[PDB]
Amino acid sequence: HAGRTGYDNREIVMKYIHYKLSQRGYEWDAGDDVEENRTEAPEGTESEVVHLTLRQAGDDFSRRYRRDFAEMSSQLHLTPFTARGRFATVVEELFRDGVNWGRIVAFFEFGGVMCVESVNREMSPLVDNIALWMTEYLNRHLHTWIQDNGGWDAFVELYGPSMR
Repeated sequence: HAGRTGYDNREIVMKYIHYKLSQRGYEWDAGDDVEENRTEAPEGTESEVVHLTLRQAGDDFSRRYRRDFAEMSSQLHLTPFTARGRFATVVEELFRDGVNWGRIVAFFEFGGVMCVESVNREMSPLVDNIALWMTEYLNRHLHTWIQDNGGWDAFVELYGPSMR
């Protein structure tokens, strides 16, 4: 088996990054398929409790670090090339030895920082290619550390907001 929520690294990053964009107002065209897709309804209280945690928590961490993820961003040339090659190097350093919630929450915040970077000059759509890779690595290295050790709820239980 495998729970009954339907967690998806792709959806997780999509929602996270989204808010990161909505903050400014740039209508990110993530769901290009705007053909009203109400398969099993949007209602998903299950994986919702987790979202509010990841999204909120993640932004909370970065907030505590003024110089660490941003100051480093300076070393990220903005051009239509070697975009993913530089991203992998960043996340790779994040989880050099082992993975952990704190770390996961870090890379998550990083991906967004870069996703928005493209929007700085003129590469808004890039956010799509970013969330994509973020999903590849996250699942290719964290999904194992997360699932094998509980799952997405495993974190929500450890960081359960002040009584619900």
